[PDB]
Amino acid sequence: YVQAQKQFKQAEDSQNSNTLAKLGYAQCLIARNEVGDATIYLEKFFKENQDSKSSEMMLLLGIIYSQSGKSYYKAII
Amino acid sequence: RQDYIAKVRYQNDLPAPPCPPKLLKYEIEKEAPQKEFLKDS
Repeated sequence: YVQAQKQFKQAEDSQNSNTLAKLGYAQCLIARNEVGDATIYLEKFFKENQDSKSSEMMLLLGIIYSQSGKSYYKAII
Repeated sequence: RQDYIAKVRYQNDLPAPPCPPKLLKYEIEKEAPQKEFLKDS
């Protein structure tokens, strides 16, 4: 998980257009139980890329917000 | 005062507890299945 997350970060730094690398980075954050860190990274990516059609990213955001509970409105959206 | 007999008693009695049927949490409502589903390759 540490090595995979580092590799995903290096992939993102090499070419920022690789959305799949960032999604794998978030998945690795989830793997390391970094719920808050993954949430912050996902919010940063979504706010920078509000027009991106990453359906799985939005599904993961909704699941995370439902687990949080207070952010139900973003989860619905 | 010999007039009409009537008693006034406001009714604000609390009802008995309902004990409604309980919802069952989904499998994705538990932390471990959530972790397994999100960490899918």
